[PDB]
Amino acid sequence: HCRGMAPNGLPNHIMAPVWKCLHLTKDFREQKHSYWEFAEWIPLAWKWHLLSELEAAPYLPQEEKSPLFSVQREGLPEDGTLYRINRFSSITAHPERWDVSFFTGGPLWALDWCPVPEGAGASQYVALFSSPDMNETHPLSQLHSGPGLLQLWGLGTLQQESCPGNRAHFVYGIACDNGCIWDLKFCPSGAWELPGTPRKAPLLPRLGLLALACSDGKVLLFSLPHPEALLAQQPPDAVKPAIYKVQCVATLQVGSMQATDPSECGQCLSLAWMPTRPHQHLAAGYYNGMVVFWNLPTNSPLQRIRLSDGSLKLYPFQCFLAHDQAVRTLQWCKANSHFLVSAGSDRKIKFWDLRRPYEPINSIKRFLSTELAWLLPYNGVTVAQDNCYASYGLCGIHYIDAGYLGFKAYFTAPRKGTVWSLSGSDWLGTIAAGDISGELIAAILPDMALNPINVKRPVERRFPIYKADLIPYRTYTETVNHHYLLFQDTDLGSFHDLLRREPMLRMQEGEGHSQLCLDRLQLEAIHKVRFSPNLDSYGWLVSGGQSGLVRIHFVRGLASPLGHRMQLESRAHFNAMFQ
Amino acid sequence: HCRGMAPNGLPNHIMAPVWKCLHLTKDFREQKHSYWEFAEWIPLAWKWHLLSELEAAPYLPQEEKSPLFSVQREGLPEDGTLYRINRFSSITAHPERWDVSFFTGGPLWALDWCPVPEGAGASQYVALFSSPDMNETHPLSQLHSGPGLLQLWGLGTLQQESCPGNRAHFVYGIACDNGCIWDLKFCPSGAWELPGTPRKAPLLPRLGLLALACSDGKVLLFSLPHPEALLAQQPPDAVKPAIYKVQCVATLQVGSMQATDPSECGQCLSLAWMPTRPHQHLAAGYYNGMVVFWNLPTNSPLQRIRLSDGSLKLYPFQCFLAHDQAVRTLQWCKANSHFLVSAGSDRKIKFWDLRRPYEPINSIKRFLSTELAWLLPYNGVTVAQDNCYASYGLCGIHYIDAGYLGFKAYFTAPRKGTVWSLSGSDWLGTIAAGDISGELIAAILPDMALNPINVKRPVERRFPIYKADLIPYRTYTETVNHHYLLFQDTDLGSFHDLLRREPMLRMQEGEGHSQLCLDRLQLEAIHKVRFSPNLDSYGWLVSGGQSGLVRIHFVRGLASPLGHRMQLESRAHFNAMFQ
Repeated sequence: HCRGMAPNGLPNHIMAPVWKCLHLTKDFREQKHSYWEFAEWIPLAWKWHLLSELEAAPYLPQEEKSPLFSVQREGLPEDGTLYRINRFSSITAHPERWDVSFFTGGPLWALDWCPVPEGAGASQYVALFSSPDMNETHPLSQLHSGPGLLQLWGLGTLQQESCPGNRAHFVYGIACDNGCIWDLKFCPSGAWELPGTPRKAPLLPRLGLLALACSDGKVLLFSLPHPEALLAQQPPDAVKPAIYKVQCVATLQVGSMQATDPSECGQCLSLAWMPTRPHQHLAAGYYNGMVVFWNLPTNSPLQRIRLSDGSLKLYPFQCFLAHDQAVRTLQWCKANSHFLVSAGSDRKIKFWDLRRPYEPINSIKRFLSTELAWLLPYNGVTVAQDNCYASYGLCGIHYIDAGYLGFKAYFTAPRKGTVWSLSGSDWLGTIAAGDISGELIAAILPDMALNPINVKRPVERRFPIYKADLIPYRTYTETVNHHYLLFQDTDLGSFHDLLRREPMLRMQEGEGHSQLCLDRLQLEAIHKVRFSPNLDSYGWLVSGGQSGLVRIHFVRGLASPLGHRMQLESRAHFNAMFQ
Repeated sequence: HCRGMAPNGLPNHIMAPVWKCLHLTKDFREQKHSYWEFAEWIPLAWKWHLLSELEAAPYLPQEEKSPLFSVQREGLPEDGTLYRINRFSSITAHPERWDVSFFTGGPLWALDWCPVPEGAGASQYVALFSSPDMNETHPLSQLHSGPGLLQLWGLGTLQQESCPGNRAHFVYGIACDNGCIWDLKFCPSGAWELPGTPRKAPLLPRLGLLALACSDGKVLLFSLPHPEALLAQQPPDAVKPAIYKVQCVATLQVGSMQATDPSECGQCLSLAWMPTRPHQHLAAGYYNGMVVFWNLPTNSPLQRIRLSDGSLKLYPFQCFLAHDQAVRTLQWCKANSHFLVSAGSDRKIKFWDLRRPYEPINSIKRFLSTELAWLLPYNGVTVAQDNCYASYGLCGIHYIDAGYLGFKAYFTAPRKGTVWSLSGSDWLGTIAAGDISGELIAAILPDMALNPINVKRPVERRFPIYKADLIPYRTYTETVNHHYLLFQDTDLGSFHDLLRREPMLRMQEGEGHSQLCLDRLQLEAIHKVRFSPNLDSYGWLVSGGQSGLVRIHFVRGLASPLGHRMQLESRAHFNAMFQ
């Protein structure tokens, strides 16, 4: 037991699970991540054909300039100006709070951080996809296969010595000829190597491995080069946007050798890498309700064949019909990779045992669900939710035990709108969520080893990061000609007097009372949210949505002595090992 | 300097030499080993006549069953069952700690790993000799010439997936007429080829080249076939403990054409292969104190002649009287093969320059020296010692600079008993040592380019791998009838709490306090130790001695991210080279 106030102004019993999560994650990654995997799949610079503007012009997301926006920061003077920034361009970080906003030219629909290995102190990058058009929308049952652009954005190193005056740099983009990308998952560890690694001139040092869940119904696997390694090969007369057309390492698809009929699987809707070394398997959820596994190292002539360009086509080794409808989500269990969870548009969650796929461990019928988080330390899964079937006022975010403990679902955050995304930081045991109301919240989970019904009130464990509002000033032009975005950002510096601070009141006046908006584009809506997976920057969070603006925030109040020590202790071992 | 603790629980400054040694060895082997040598000396199956069990029995070691023993492991509740296993029987690997034990039928007196090319991932073997009798002992002055058996033991492949449930398999042995064997060395590189190599029916894919220091005063040079090719040639009805009468590739002896007088050199006592490409020279130490060199490719009719069976006889090209008494050890410099070091029963370590053999580079007088190790990165030599002349309590293991740096001898490990054998791992930068006291000790050397007196307490840099004891429930039978061997192993997985864990507190009574046994067989004495020279399995170690039991260990705490990184990069390159 513990009592009194933590240095950040939360009670110690609210912080104590967070500190426990650091040790469990540090211990886990030492055991079950690795520093190198897939040595065979390093980049080749001659496969990265830089496009001219004439060739690139079809792929660029079509809005050249952001909506007008403004930022108010809690406790600071009111800015009163309106900002508006070009596509592929960024405002500068606020000098004290280091929040950044950058514009991707289209509404964001996938987002993930590159996993830099532990304490390596590297430059930090987010990959993202923003749809070509702000108001185009895609029916699930149809394969789209249009043109679209994967974007990689560099954020600097995000050390305190770097964050004041930081900017997001669009380092390069990959032209994808495979339509919308619905999910991005980097290989969790073992894909990255040092940017100055000595390699023969074509073999650019590898930044990571990125899997793309395409609306074409297939998964593309790219190994990424470091940006400066490209420019060292690239001619210096290049276009300012560094747009590339790129060959896959592999295209993953569902089928068989000589399969005559293209599969009914439809769109690929979700991904998960195997969370443990050697990360050899990838799972994807399809529209037909299947979950499909490709064995990436597979030598076998039955799964692997090489296309005339040299990319691999991989067919799966295992499929099971997990759901009666689209498999909108997957999470793979970190603590034991024989277990998996999936949630589908049939509004069942199903936990799975991959050795015995004929029945789930536990099906729990629920409201329609949009994303799952399965944090390492906890037996259950947290669900983001669509309100369309909820009891009114009881929609929101729910933590659901996998069933052995049998606690009732912990109602961590009531929301009136739908929640489009979750991310759980293993370093924090926090969960953050993006809402169509344009509000971003974070919550600290109670220690789910102990019955959550003993929690006196969940409201003490959550705080808003920001809310977007529209200020007047059913399509994008009918909106942006008549409104600007206001971002209201909280003082994340500490949580003293939290329940009386005005933004925390403002959020509570949104809960239970706020109304769905249906007479405009819902430009405020936040689609994806991601805590940093990296121990360096572990307290950084990135989010964006229907505005196509992407914002980076630092949740300074969860920067803590144990984290800072663990960063430096890990820093020393890295520099003692890799130099 | 670097501060903090590595995740294995050793300080980073203690481990930083161990990590550095991987890079230095890799750069050396890229430049100075080779993929194929002695292309003419491919094994021919018709030279391998399989003995029946009736023919083999005179060559078989006379003990059909091991001494009784038990094995104990730090942190596992004690087993205490008394094992007793037949000649050529292996116990099964411990499912998690992967230690393996098997009985050779006699006391172990020679041992080396088969050198597997970097990245090959091959089956991993030890070739060994074990004396015909547990209690018989041979006078140095005499050419014993009694028959005995060279043994080849396959250890499986030591891949992570293969280590649980592994066993050591006696794949075959060679019936040797030329006396007992005092030393075994493989051709350090370029002998191995793929077991799947297509070759004509008389040829067999070559496992290695092996040279024997016979007590008959001559050196036997064998090319080993891969076992599968023998078993494909062998009739399947034959006895699977296959014992072959093998014709030598070459027989190496001191003399000249028409030299009627048999050489006074007596027994051969130590070998060194030329450590660098093309490995053309083999050096041997002799009882009369000479060091003798054969140029194995030699065409010259003055050095090479072919016997009627087609085996070679080679006379040397150069000799010198290095010592006043038997040359107990040779070590040949890897960094520059002009230099060689030797030790002898006259208890001087002499560093030689083989261009100028009349005067050693340096002669340092010491205690009676039993084996030397010369790790690639370090200028000096580490000496194992008999205690019979030592200043009391100062016996044990010393590292001795070749003299330019001029440091005092680094007293790396005090021992009461005589260290019978020593082995460095160039990959690890660490050394291990077998004692009549029955401990196996391993120790980490500092960066010997810097003054070792800066090491304030070397006890922080060593650990006991195991101790062998006799438990009472002058000859072998009168011993085993009243005692059994207890092997107690440390938890090699990490070095946390090391200086508090009971094996160190026990070992600190082995140092200094331990009263040496002299009144029985010394049945616990460890006569040989060998780290693996192979990048695959580089953290594995083999040991054995008067018990006739081999035991194998994996020093899990020293295998590291750089080891895994390096293994995979070498695996990718090797797979790109051989297909």
